[PDB]
Formats: sequence, C-alpha cells, structure tokens
Amino acid sequence: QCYCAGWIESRGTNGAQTASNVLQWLAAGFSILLLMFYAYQTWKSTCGWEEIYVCAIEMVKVILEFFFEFKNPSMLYLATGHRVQWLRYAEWLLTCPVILIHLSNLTGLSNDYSRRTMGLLVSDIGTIVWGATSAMATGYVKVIFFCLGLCYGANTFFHAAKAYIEGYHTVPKGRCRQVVTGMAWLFFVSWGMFPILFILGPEGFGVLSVYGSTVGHTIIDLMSKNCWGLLGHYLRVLIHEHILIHG
Amino acid sequence: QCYCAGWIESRGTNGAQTASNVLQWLAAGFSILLLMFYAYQTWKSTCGWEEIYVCAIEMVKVILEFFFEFKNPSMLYLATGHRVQWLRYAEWLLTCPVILIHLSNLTGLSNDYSRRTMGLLVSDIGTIVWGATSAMATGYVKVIFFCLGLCYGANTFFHAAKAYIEGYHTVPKGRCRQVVTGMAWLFFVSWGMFPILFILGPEGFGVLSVYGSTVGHTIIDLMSKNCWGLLGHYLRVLIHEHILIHG
Ligand SMILES: O=C(O)CN(CCN(CC(=O)O)CC(=O)O)CC(=O)O
Ligand SMILES: O=C(O)CN(CCN(CC(=O)O)CC(=O)O)CC(=O)O
Repeated sequence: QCYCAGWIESRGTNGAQTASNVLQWLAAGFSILLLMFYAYQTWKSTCGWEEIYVCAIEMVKVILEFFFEFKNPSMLYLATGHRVQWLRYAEWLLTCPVILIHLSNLTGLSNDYSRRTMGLLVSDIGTIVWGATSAMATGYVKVIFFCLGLCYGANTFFHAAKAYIEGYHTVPKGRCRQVVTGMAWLFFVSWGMFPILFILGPEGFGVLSVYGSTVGHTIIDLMSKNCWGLLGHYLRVLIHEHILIHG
Repeated sequence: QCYCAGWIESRGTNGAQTASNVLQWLAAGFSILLLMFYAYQTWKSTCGWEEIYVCAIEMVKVILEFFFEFKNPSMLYLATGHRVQWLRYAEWLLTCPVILIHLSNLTGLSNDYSRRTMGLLVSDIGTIVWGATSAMATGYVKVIFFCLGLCYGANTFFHAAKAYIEGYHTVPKGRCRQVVTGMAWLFFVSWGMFPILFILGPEGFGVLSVYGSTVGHTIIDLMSKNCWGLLGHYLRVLIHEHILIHG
C-alpha cells in the first residue's frame, strides 16, 4: 500500500517485451540441452563442475525472470522512485566467480590455484558490489560507485588477461591455442558489454527500457555463460585427448 | 516524493541509538590503531594483505554507517514498506571471502590454494546472496531464501571446520595450536551469531530494532574481523619465529 510515480513507469515497448520473452525461452531451452549434454558426459566421462553449476543457475535465473522479473525481491522498488534489478546482480555474484575459477584452471589438469586466482575473485566480487550499489544510488554518488566498479573491474580484466596469456602458452600448439584465443575474444567482448548496458539502461541514462536492457543482457548472458562454458569444456576435452597420445 | 508508513517506523530507542553510535567510534578507533600497527609491520616486517584489506574496509564501513546508515543506498526503502540494510550485506561480500582466503592459508607459508578454498568461497558468496535476498523478500518466500542461506551456510561451516582441523595438524605443537583453537572458537561463535541476529532483527521477527541490531552486529563485527585478523597475524608471526629456530 505505498505509492510512487517511478514504480509505474513503462517497462518498455510490446516488441521489446515480446523479444525479451522470446529470448528467455531460447535461454532456458539452450540451458536444458546443455545440462542434459553435461549430465550425459558426467556418467560417460569427466566433466568440470563449473560448466554445470553455472548452467544450472542460468537455467533457474531465466525461469525466475520470465515469471517474476518485476516482482520483489527480484526487482527492488526504492523510495528514490527507481527500480533496481536485484535478480540481475544476485545472479552475477553466484556465476561470475565460478567462471573465473574455471578461467584459473583452463586445462582442467591442476588441483591448485595461484595467488592470481584470489586477487581475480576478490576484484570481481567487489566490481559487482560497486555496480549494484551504483544502480541503487541516486545523483553523483551513483557516478562515484560506478567508478569504484571500473577500478575493481579493470583489476579483474588485468588478472583475467594474464590468466589467458599464461593459458595460451600452457596449452599445446594446435587447436587448443585457437580455442583459448576464441575463449578470450568471447570473454572480453561479452564481459565488456555489461558496463555498457548498465550505462544505457534505466540504472544509467535510460536509453534502453527495462525490457530493452533485458534483451541485451540475455544475449551477452548466453555468450558469457553458456557458450564460453561449452568452449571451455571443449578445450578440456582436447587437453585430455592430446595428453593420452603425446604425454 | 514517495510515501510509505514503514519507512518512518522507529529506528529504536535513544539508548540503543547512543549505544550504537558509541560502538561506531570504538570500532573506528580500534580499526585505525590496527591499521597503524599493520602498516608499521609492513615497513619493518612481512604482513599479510588479508588482515589489512579487511581492516580498511571495516574502518570505512563504520565511518559510512555513522554518517549514512539510514540514507540510500546504504539503507534501501522498499515498496513493500520494509527497510533493508544494504550496507551490511555489501560489506560482507567484500570482507568475508578475504577472511576465508586468510583461513585457507593460516600459516602464511604456501602460495597455493586447494579445491577446498574454491568450494569454501563459492558457498560463502551464495550464503550472503541468499541472506540479502531473504531480507528483501516478504512472506514465506523470505523463509525459502533463508533456507537456501542455511544450506549454503552449512557448506561453508563444513569446509571451514576442515580447514581449521587440517590447520591444527599442520601448525607446530605448542602455542600455535592453542592459537588455532582460539581462532576456531572465535570464528564459529562470531559467524554463528550473524544468522541469529538476522532472525532477531527487523528483517526477521523484529525483536531487535534497527539500532539494536546495529549494536549486536558491531560487537560480532569486531570479533570476526579485527580480533580474528589480529590472532591470525599473531599465528603467522609464531610460524615465522618457529621455522627460523626449528626449520
Ligand atoms: O505466456 C504468456 O502469456 C507470457 N507469460 C509472461 C508474461 N509476463 C510479462 C513479461 O515478463 O513479459 C507476466 C509477468 O512477468 O508478470 C505469462 C506469465 O508470466 O504467466
Ligand atoms: O555527533 C553527533 O551528534 C552524532 N552524529 C550522528 C547522528 N546520526 C544519528 C545516528 O546515526 O545515530 C545522524 C544520522 O545518521 O543521520 C551526527 C552526524 O551524523 O552528523
């Protein structure tokens, strides 16, 4: 029984809504098939938990978004008049660190993780924390928290780059290196889009609507989560296939 | 310019307010002196970054709480009528993982971290995510998210226990083991209090007021952050002092 004009602002156009709904179905369907494929491998082979955990969270998230995107607590309706997509940011904290853990052991071989991994993980959690806080903020305080996100974010990209470069030199000279390069390209483009979409969305300058932001986020979600995971899985398969033959 | 009855509910009694304000000063003062002490060691000795990073965040957080506890985005005022202490939960995501990273290398000696560390870190981030979401939630959905927090939380405590036990056997037989036991006692009591305070506070059954919850949280913050860090530092010092003499 609380009233605010901002909570009733348009969520976007019907086309954007329909586009958004359509991409949820695709995301879900693609996630189920990936989950089936990974589960199929777990029984008949070895499969990293990172690919599976991330994909299960992604499947659940699109289902939850489809039904509850605009209901609390998946969207927060603040006394500032603004609406914060908490489901978006919550999901990042669950999935992004696991992706970075996957990135710290690209070959799947080692049991150990370096000091780089810790610095990488800490900087990414902070990035999300600052970004979420910025979305909740109002006025110039919003710009300050976004800047902290960029600082933490730059640290994450820096460490990530190093992991990719060390990974490139660590993997064997043929297809494996081509795959690592593909993973790096896919990673930096998709991860780079997130801050861009933030600026363009309601939390930023409101160029995009809620539905419009959702459309864009679902595409880069598929890129960063499902596709990158599938590539990383394929890389791990190649490493296994190579070591048997070449030792 | 939005109206809601819940946003204007009492924050607590004047005694609770005053108690809360007093503990902020103590927390800040204690954090500054610890920061000075750690900084003093960095120039004149070796000092782990975990103790320092955590303490710097804690000093900043109490300063921010003192001035801005009830201002957005440090408190979220939701269309549900409820007020969510986002500053509390944001701070946990920044500091708790670093504490667990410290816990994964108690002796300060190794450069590597095991698969336990990753599982420990992932489960703790999730715990906070579910807990924060529960605080934002309303009705029975709140109970479901809290349960997910307990599941993730139990996993964290399980792995933490193992780290403590392996750490106990790894450290030398005298004072070092006594210190690890002290750290474990301090850790489980302080960490266990968080879910208890959550239930007792406004986000739970509202036995405690906002100020009352703040009082309790500041005490366990000092226990879990500053004191546990100081003990962990002391342990690392003992390991160093022992290895020179005993190899
Ligand atoms: O099947 C349909 O008609 C579409 N869905 C989704 C419609 N959504 C709007 C949206 O998110 O696009 C309803 C809602 O989220 O409240 C129905 C439903 O959620 O029961
Ligand atoms: O010095 C004082 O009088 C106390 N502080 C704190 C008073 N607080 C209330 C509280 O949090 O206890 C003011 C506020 O947070 O708005 C003054 C100030 O913030 O400028």
